[PDB]
Amino acid sequence: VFLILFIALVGLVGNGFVLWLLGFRMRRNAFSVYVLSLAGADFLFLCFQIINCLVYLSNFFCSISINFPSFFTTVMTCAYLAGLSMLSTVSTERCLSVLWPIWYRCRRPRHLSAVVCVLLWALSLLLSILEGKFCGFLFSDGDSGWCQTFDFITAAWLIFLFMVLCGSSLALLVRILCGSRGLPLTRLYLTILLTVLVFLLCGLPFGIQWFLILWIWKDSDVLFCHIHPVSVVLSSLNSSANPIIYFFVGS
Amino acid sequence: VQLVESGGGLVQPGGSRKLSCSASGFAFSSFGMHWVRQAPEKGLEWVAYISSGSGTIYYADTVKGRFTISRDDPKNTLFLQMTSLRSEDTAMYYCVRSIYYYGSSPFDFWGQGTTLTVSGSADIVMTQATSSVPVTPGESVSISCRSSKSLLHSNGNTYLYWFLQRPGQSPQLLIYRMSNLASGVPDRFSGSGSGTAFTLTISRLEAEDVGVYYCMQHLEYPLTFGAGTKLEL
Amino acid sequence: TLSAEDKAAVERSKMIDRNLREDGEKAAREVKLLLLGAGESGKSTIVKQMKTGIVETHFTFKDLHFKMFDVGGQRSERKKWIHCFEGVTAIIFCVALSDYDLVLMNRMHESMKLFDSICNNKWFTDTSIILFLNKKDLFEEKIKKSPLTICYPEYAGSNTYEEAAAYIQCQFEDLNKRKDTKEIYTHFTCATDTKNVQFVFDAVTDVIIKNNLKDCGL
Amino acid sequence: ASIAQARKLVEQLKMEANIDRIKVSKAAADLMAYCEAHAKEDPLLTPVPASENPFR
Amino acid sequence: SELDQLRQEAEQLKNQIRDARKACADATLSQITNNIDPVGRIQMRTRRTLRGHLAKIYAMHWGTDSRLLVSASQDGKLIIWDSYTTNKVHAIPLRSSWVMTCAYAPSGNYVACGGLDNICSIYNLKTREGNVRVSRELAGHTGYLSCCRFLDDNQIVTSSGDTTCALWDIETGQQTTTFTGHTGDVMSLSLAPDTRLFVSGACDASAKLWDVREGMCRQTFTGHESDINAICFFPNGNAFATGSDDATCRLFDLRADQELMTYSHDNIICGITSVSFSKSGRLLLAGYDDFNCNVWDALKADRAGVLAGHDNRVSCLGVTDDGMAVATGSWDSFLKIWN
Ligand SMILES: CC(C)CCC[C@@H](C)[C@H]1CC[C@H]2[C@@H]3CC=C4C[C@@H](O)CC[C@]4(C)[C@H]3CC[C@]12C
Repeated sequence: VFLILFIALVGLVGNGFVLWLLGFRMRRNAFSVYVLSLAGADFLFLCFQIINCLVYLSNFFCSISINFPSFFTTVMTCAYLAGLSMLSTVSTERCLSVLWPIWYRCRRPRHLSAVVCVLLWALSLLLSILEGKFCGFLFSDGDSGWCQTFDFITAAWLIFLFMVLCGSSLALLVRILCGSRGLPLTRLYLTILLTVLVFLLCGLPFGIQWFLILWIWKDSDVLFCHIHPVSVVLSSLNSSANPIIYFFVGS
Repeated sequence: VQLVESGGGLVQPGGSRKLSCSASGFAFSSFGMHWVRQAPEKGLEWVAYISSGSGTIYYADTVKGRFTISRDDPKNTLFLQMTSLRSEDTAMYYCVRSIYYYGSSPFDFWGQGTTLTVSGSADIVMTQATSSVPVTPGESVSISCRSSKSLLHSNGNTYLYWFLQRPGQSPQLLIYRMSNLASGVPDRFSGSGSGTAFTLTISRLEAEDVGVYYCMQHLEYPLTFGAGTKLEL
Repeated sequence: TLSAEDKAAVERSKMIDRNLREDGEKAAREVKLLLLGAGESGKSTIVKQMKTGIVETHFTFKDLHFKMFDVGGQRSERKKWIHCFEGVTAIIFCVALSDYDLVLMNRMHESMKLFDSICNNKWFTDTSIILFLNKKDLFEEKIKKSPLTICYPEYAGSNTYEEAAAYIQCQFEDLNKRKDTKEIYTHFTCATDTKNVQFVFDAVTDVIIKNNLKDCGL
Repeated sequence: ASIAQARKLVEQLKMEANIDRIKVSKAAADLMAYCEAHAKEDPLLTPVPASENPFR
Repeated sequence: SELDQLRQEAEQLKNQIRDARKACADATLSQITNNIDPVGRIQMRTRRTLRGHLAKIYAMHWGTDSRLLVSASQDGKLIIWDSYTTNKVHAIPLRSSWVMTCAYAPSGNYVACGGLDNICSIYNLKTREGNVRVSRELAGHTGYLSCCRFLDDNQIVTSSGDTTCALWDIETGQQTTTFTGHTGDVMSLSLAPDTRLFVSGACDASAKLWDVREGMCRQTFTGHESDINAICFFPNGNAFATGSDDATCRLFDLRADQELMTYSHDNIICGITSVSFSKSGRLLLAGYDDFNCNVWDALKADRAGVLAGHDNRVSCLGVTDDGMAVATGSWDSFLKIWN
């Protein structure tokens, strides 16, 4: 929690700097719509992470004992789920671009990126406000009995997003190494495997511990907290990685 | 360029008539369109406005939300649809085009016209100096119209128009935007002035200048006219 | 805060903006093909089988619209209007196989000057080249009558059509300064043979694949 | 035979050769005179006040 | 051989022309322009940004009411702007997407454009039907067209890439004076203010002064070392300044038939694509290939400011006729009005 203050220093200056570059300076593709929404989701997630670390360090030093409201964790969950779903649909659209290229040049819809962006943001927001309503975060007192099934549906949703990203990157990589003539093969294969490993090692751990591992693990407070700073820090690292990978390597 | 209107006639009070103006022979889909009416013995009065591509519709502050305009681009036909025709709605409806870019001439070409018979505080008003002038042909004529608030806008363009309805004929455009003369009109005409104080200077009147002269403001809507000056011999 | 004339001027400029944007998104989906090559390379015959000033040919094939810019009638300096052709999808160079010994200085040596000049150009550094090799039957009854060693005196080979055609193919392929970016595609055909649009389609769908990675930031 | 074309080039050089050259300093002083007498009506040298500039 | 002795009388004719213009040469313009004071660092800001072009800009031409301008591009679009309110006034679809020049008529009635289809088309802006139509479509050249500029509403001179400038008449459509004499591929054109003379430049590094009415090459200037790209004519009538691929601009002079100033800098390795002069003629403004325009103190050859605002190579450039503003088009397809 000492180190999450310093990795959010590089995290906010990457996410909003994409938000300056893409909304104002540059011209947007469908992929630039995806990168803009993804950097916005990591901007909002790491803003709520840095105010949570700020109130924890204020209770450590100043001892004001102000508690942050329970409204914040719902929208933090929505930012997390939206950013990881934008990772899945970036890898899906790269697979569809190489898989059927006449479709991706000629007969692609114009507003398809914005349509599936706002629909996946709506689905992430729906799952997070249902977790807030049924889990003690919105509608102030919430029961802890039916919170298990919504954390299990959202854990199955993150498992489904991981399966979609691995299946789409696998179909992408075998369709490239089956037949390719002009491609830069090594940075392409390395970037595909690197985003698969960042989804497997930075985004997915915080979500699984919060939704599935906490309820099924059942080993109480001692490991609950220990396995909580690590995973959250990994998620912060993943957010930084989004900004230094999905736009700065390409541009 | 022809704009033959259709419809009109006689109709019951409280009735409905879809009044049409079918354009032909020009590039209608890039012109803002209007309707301007007049009474059988008074000046002109504005009806509506639709811009090209149906982006913006203003209406008269007399009748707003009861008259309804409609624009068709693949057939190049404008309609005006009218609902519950009152006793005011015996008038002479005209089908005006205009175009609005830099250097354009708004309100230049006008429809033929149809007749249909049936049994305001912040608006800038135009007041003309007279309603009839006896002046022999050959010498200089001046026609003055008043405004109630200054027509010079800070860009510089002074939105005062000068039309002419010949007796029995449709209007034309003489001077658009207070000093600029429409093409197809001979260069004997001029107009000048500063804010609200404007005159139409006609030099060397021949026999085609008989008819009623109109002044219209276009800072905002409505599009209010004067009474008009009947010129006769 | 502005007049109704200037408000309708802003609405006029907005519909002009909409029409320009839909025209550009229409025009970024056709495939532009710069046809080069010398004049007697059989390029008219490939216009009739893919079907003054610059000459433009339109044809569609498997839901892909192509645009072919025959620019051989521009008998001027190549440099100015060849910088006006960057961003083209692929280049269709045409070499007739029969003009190895046939006079104009030899024609393969001028074709290698043209091929070297467009491969080593600054404006074509990522451009695929669909090199056609034309009039192979006249190459058959010109290589059964006369050797290719008149054209290439530093060539010692089998002097049948396969080995000598592969030799002049590799002499055309070796003209790159940089072989890692440009990807040269080579085909053999004659005027009688039918399916020759498919080789063009395969080369352009590979460069559409590379540009679809460049669209998606990869 | 390029004798006619080269003779046309020779006669063009001969006709272009015999016209009058003024002195250099008179010509550059005319450049001085134009760039001195039109300096106040140059909106790009001297920055015009923004009420009079039509671009902001 | 009579042709070798005839080309050595051409060689000695070059000797009389060169020692005539060097015997009339006494002082470099810098040697008397030391007593003027420099303008120094002046800043011109992007007052307007005119977007709506998608492929690369190749030309631009300001109006004579100094408010409108036209711009031609590779995407088959000729766009007339209101430069004040950023308003697009017309957008003209071209029959040829490959256009390398455009002009706007001095009366404002017309625009021209022409490119790689060897035709300078004439478009009628003031039309009784409202849309811009093609008035006269002038096909007489065998090479591509690099400049075509209106004299009147009825006379247009047209540079081309077949060594031939050409004066036309737009009712007939037939060229009335064909200007020959260039060795390769004429790139540019700039009229005189009294419209009795024009200049043109070409790949043979020669700039030639032409006479419009009678039709022969009055003067010839050979000072550059590569392809001259664009040319501009000084407002006094007595000078002109040109621009070439060897990163050098040169100020020549008509009545003295020589070179006055050299406008190069060692930090510039890459050629010019356009030049234009200010209202007084104190600024020379040169587009470049290192993506920015330079400004030049046109009497002192200083680099008094750089109009760096573009992502790609500046194509075209131009000052209003009252000197109010500078528009610069470029290959990233963004016209920027500067002031
Ligand atoms: C679904 C609603 C209720 C939640 C919206 C969340 C808000 C904060 C933001 C975050 C990023 C935003 C998106 C950013 C990019 C674009 C591309 C633009 O061309 C269409 C709007 C769209 C798609 C925005 C929609 C709203 C959006 C998803």
